[PDB]
Amino acid sequence: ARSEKRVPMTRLRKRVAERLLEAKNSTAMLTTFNEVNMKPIMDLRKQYGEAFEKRHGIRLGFMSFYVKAVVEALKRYPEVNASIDGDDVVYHNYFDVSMAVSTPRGLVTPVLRDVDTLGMADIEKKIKELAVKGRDGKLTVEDLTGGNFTITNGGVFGSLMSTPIINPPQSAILGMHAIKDRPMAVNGQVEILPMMYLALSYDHRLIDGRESVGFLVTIKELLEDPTRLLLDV
Amino acid sequence: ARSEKRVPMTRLRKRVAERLLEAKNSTAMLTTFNEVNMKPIMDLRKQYGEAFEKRHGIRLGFMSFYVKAVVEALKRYPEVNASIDGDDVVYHNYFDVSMAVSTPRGLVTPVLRDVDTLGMADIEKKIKELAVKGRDGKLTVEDLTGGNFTITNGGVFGSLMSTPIINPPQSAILGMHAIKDRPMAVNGQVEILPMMYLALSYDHRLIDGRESVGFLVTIKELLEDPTRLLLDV
Amino acid sequence: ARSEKRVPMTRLRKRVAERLLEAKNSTAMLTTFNEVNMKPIMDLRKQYGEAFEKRHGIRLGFMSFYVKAVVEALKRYPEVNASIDGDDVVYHNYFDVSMAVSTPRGLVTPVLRDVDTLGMADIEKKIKELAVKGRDGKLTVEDLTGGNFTITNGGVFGSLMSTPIINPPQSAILGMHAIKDRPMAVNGQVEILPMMYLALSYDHRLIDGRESVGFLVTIKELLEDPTRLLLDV
Amino acid sequence: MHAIKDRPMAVNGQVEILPMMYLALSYDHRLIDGRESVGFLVTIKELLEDPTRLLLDV
Ligand code: NA
Ligand code: NA
Ligand code: NA
Repeated sequence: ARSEKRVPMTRLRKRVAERLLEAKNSTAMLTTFNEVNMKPIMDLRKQYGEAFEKRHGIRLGFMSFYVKAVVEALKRYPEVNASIDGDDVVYHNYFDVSMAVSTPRGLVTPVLRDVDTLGMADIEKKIKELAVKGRDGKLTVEDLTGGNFTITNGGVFGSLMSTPIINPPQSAILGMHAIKDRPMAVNGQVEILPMMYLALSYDHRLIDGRESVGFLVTIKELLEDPTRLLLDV
Repeated sequence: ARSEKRVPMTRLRKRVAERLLEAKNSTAMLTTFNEVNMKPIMDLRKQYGEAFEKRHGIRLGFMSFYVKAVVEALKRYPEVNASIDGDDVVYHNYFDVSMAVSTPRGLVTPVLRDVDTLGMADIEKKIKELAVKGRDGKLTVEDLTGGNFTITNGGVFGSLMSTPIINPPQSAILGMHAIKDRPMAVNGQVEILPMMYLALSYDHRLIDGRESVGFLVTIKELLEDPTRLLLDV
Repeated sequence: ARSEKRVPMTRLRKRVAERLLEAKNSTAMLTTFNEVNMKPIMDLRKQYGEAFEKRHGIRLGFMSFYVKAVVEALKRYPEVNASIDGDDVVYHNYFDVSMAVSTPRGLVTPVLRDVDTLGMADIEKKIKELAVKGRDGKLTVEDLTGGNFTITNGGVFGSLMSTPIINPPQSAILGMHAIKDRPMAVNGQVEILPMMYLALSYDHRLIDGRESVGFLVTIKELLEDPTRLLLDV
Repeated sequence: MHAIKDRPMAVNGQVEILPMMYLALSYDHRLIDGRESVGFLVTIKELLEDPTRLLLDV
């Protein structure tokens, strides 16, 4: 023991903290995990990265693949793309995806609207536009309100695996993690692959085991072979 | 935005959702993990599978090994085979084990009664009889009521690892997962084994760290060498 | 089913159970994971173990390394070394570290005071002195009250990974686990190392993703090369 | 302290090259005897060959 410096909570971190609590206490939040081999997507960026930027005037990142994979998973599992509004269950026939962006002063989740209708290049541009506004802090309340599902990337900080927190009134959240070289079994041979752990936190009131697991398996399948988005399999 | 189809929840899904919430909020649910090498059990099924079905008229699955291992663990750790009834702690001197079966309409959990008194062949017969009733939907209220402990298998859906949800008034739940070929250290050499992650979610009000961890270690020990059930070690 | 043996809870375990609930329901508890190579620390114990005990009259364990690493991480991330008092955030300018000790009568968490001021030998002596008092049950109310952060070691019981529970009014808890030989990627070659999973459960009201992840990465960095504690890098 | 020079050294019965420096301690033999002077300089050698010994204090 020694001394104590009390610092009061600002209007924001007071209501952010009240809302994370009311989220945790109002939902039956559970987390299902999976792993994904990133070499396929890393190879696409290594091969077509130059040609992609020349054609579209924006660099090909990972986030466009994650969004494209989440939208297809939201189509196959419409129970995950829903809210609970008191006594009603609201199924959304559109794909608005909340996406956590870093600002030095707090962390915000702006919304990408009608992502089902955007190309890979268009997605990466809308993320840069929202990410510039976040870093500068010029983000509208139009930009922050709504969203059916959140993607968070704690991998920028080197986290192996974690339990992400649901952003109500949303039902689920997908947590991206660090890409780490790990020995894997490949056709009965021990081969090193760049592996990432995926976490899906989901509300067990609305989403049962089969849907939560199957949703996250869908995302794993479409990240390990982006070509499956075209075939739809 | 586009359109949304809201459909109100009946007395059922309204109060099932309120009861999953009051369960989650009224217990101190935590999850401890472990891994198990399935090659020993996979080898027993490959070797004695034909001879077992001929003799008993029922196929040798994994679930008989899991039940046999859970019952022995419930005997060694009686704190896990208990409920909390308000101000009382109810220790059960019998082994009724809830067991999740896959049904087209969600997932249902019939109860196996006095499993301590059943042979491997008897267990596999009672599970097939309850699994047929689940798939057909001919499951009695006698069949669903009660149970001291739940075994859930999200591995049927290809989940790597997850936090299963306790089914009150029960204290704990064991989550089985996908069996995945993974490189393992065996006598200082890298050998590929079929590995499964085990998850035990437990009520920290009744079950402390030592009991929860030790219970799940017991199940790992008895699945990696089923011959330990006979020796009792 | 057969019979059931009902045992009442005294105010003993009645108010512990009520307080685990008010802890869980008053905090937004999340858990971030990481892994650490213990070979460096295991090699130091194998090399200097004899010479250390001769010089200080106390055996060199792992817990001195974990405490030394936690204190340095608490300095780099002061938001983790804090409590929430209603509308205030209380920053502590001292390092009192709660440390879970296993006793036949439940589990107790005595406090190590001003650990920032203790050498490796002093730490190991204070842990043995508090561990003897726990096993004997001669532990003071001075010894149990307070603490800014908890370290728990469920690895003594062979747990692979788990979600530790926050010890209010503290913000976070670090969970140590079993050391298991696992194949690891080292300069693109598969080498077997003695690996342990780390779990940090944290209150998301006060601790955001960047701090929680970065705190646990700091502990991993200082356990994989204890010589970084001296250099402070 | 002196120059660091690559020199062949005996290491677990194998000749391996290490970057070696000679240490000199000049001491007043009125106040410091052989055992203390030698033991002082051995301590410095031990703590420079493994700086992690400063943390453990061994
Ligand atoms: Na794979
Ligand atoms: Na194993
Ligand atoms: Na490592």
